[PDB]
Amino acid sequence: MTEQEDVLAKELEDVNKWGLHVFRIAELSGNRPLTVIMHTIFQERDLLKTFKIPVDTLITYLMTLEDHYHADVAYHNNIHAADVVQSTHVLLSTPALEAVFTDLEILAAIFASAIHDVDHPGVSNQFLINTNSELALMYNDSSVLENHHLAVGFKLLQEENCDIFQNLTKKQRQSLRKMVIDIVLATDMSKHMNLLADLKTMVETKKVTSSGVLLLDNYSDRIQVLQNMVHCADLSNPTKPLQLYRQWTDRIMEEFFRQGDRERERGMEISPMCDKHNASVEKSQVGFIDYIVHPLWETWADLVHPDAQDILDTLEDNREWYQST
Amino acid sequence: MTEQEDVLAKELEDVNKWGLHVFRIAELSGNRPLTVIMHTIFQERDLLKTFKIPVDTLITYLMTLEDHYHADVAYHNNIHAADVVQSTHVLLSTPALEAVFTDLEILAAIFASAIHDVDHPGVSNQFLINTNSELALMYNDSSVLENHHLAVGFKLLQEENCDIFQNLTKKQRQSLRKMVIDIVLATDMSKHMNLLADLKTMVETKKVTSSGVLLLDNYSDRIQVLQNMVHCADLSNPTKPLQLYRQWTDRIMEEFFRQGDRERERGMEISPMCDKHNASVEKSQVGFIDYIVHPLWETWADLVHPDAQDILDTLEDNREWYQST
Ligand SMILES: COc1ccc(Cc2nccc3cc(OC)c(OC)cc23)cc1OC
Ligand SMILES: COc1ccc(Cc2nccc3cc(OC)c(OC)cc23)cc1OC
Ligand SMILES: [Mg+2]
Ligand SMILES: [Mg+2]
Ligand SMILES: [Zn+2]
Ligand SMILES: [Zn+2]
Repeated sequence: MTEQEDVLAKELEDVNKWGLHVFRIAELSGNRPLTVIMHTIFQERDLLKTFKIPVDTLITYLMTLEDHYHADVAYHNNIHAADVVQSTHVLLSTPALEAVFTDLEILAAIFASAIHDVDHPGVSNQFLINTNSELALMYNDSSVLENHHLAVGFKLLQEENCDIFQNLTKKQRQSLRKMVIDIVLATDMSKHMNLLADLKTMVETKKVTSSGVLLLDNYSDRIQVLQNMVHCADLSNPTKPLQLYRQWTDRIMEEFFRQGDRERERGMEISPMCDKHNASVEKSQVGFIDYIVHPLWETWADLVHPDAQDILDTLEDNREWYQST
Repeated sequence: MTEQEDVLAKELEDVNKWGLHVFRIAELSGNRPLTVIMHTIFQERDLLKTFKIPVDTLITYLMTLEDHYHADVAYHNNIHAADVVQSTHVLLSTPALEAVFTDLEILAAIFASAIHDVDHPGVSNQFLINTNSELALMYNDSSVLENHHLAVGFKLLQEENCDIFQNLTKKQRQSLRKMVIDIVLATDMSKHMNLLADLKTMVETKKVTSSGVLLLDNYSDRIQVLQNMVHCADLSNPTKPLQLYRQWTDRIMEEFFRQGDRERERGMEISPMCDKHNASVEKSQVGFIDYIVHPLWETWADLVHPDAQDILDTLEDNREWYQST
């Protein structure tokens, strides 16, 4: 009813490609991008049958997960969530990683992406520490939000008909949890430097087949790749078509400025990039690429050579655009 | 009223010596050893005046802290708490560490010792993980209890007239919290191997004055010593006079067997040393000394040479006693 009419279905076909219009999907789905993109990817990778997950349990979980993301939060919301999911899903399919990961590992990274920012208040760990918040007390000033994201994402499974893992062996369920925790905790931005250093080391001693597919025998190497993958997905805004990048930039500044406002009314030191009266959005983005995003993606490109070549070029293009204006 | 009459005051004079009868103090204080030993040490080190802490706030906090330890728990209770406090307090006074630590650092280690096991349910992290408990969900299967001890110990400050840190500069309060967190998290037994390795390295590159006092210029080295100190205090039962050691052994077995019971009724793999039908208390203690306690204390003795010589001899004596019976 008909084919050109349900535009949602039509847009959901670009799910396998880097540059999917996630905002369009957000709008057409009724501010429910995370649910529809998850279910598409789950069907696309057959995961419902592979792990005997009923569809009406999957739906019920995703609905509640999506609810527990905050709609009124500019950047760290359900859209960004769906963005990172979809981005992970694409990176899971680059040539150099074919058949490398098991269904369970794949499942872990997607689920990890799905929950990785849930219940985000729209302020940084440091703000939660400095304001002596409930959560920073709860988690002793270390990976405060990342810990809370995992707690929320996992607890929601206990909700009325929400256990998407119900029909898994304890061995699987325990392995999955181990992996999901390891990934989400790596999304903490204060770990970025170690992750990158670790990823650089892995590039030097990488093992590839005649085809050019990566050899990762041990869990230790595999989980590290997944950690970096979702971290890259988390920092992928500047690698998307400029049209999307600029909207992601608008949302991150609106959220940053909201924090800096609260920091101002409390008489605290205003956090970098949070002062709207000392703003330089464009120069900030150039810096963000030059010291965070580009060094990361260049190292990711080395690992999957040369699958991330288009991604890397787009980045250096967008870098030049923000340098120009 | 009189001097030989208040036996509590008389026993509280042995506070500065290794081998204080903590059980006697527990009984004479009305099952309130932690409060009375803390207040003695605080007065002994003048800390109330040095940090402008009012006495009736100190009392009110210690009362509530002591309450939040579980009396019905055989080993991980308020007595063990007071034991570890008192043991830390003694180790803080060995020749080789004179004037090494600041009042704030000293305060941190004692407070750390005081709270390090609060609200302990009497089961291990692993049990809390394997039973999918609230806390393991809350803290994502890593340092579960240690995290919870810190949370509880710190939250109780917010209670009606309990803020013992009220009259501290933000700079101090923030430094203290940083230190207290670092210490308590090191009490996690799964970290033992790293702590020991780290301590061994520190022994090799140790710097001492002509007097024979340790030189620790940076925070990095200082906090590491405090971490090991409280960890040693936590594993000091076998270094005490046999009279006390054997009671600590009775309490740890009663608690272990209570867990193994619960594990049995749930149909789980019974944890090492928790099966009362496959028990070998004496042989277990010999092993505990040979692979955990002695390797740790030998390394601690090297660091403070030769201050821990009596401690080390007593250990090897008690080792021989459990080997004999
Ligand atoms: C490790 O370095 C950082 C990493 C992340 C941030 C904050 C942040 N988090 C997630 C997505 C972001 C996305 C951004 O641009 C779209 C951005 O602009 C600088 C900051 C972002 C700040 C950082 O400090 C410069
Ligand atoms: C790192 O190794 C361990 C450390 C601690 C434990 C459990 C434990 N915790 C605190 C105090 C203890 C005190 C004990 O003896 C009094 C004891 O007996 C083996 C076990 C104890 C078990 C361990 O496994 C063998
Ligand atoms: Mg995050
Ligand atoms: Mg403990
Ligand atoms: Zn994110
Ligand atoms: Zn303890």
